[PDB]
Amino acid sequence: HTSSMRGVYYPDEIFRSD
Amino acid sequence: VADYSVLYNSTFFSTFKCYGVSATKLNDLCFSNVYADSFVVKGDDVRQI
Amino acid sequence: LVKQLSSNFGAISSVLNDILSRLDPPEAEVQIDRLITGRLQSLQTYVTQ
Amino acid sequence: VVLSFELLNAPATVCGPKLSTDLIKNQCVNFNFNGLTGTGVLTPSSKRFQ
Amino acid sequence: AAAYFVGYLKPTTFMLKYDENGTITDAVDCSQNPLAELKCSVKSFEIDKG
Repeated sequence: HTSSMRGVYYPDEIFRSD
Repeated sequence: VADYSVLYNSTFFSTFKCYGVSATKLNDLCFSNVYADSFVVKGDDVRQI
Repeated sequence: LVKQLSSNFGAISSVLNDILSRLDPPEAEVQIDRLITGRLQSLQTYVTQ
Repeated sequence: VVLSFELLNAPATVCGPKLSTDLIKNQCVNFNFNGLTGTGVLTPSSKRFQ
Repeated sequence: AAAYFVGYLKPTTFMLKYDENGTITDAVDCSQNPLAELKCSVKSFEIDKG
């Protein structure tokens, strides 16, 4: 009943390192 | 594979006003997917677009 | 300094070699001047600090 | 006719009449991959692209 | 069993950690607590005292 750190998608298609 | 050659030689276009990108540089740059539109305005409605 | 390098100082994009590919030189110099001024100001502030 | 352009950092499908060339690795040369202009040394690393 | 579990969203800022191989596995929503906003402002996951 609570979205505990859920729904995190990639904002774009660019690959990013550390 | 686009060429953008049939749009610059002819002069039957009323208002060739590009936004964001330039027309003279579309022959080298590629795109992922282009979207075309089709609608008829009442002459003086081109400036509103 | 790195974050100020990738800053869009009132131009089309904050990354070089991207406005010279989609725009014309007479229309691209206007956007290049703003980025140059912003980067010069940021680098001068960094040098002062 | 409104020709809307869209990239979204997606693999380019519609290109221009420019002809492709050969891959020259380990040498500082100009590159035009998908329109991205610049100059660098084409060298492979251990990155994992999705 | 047949549920919905639908939840609305609001425009907010997020700090995405990028681990090896291009996976996220961790994020900080900078809209719930001042501690999260501080973590997002300094770009760090471990904040010192002060």
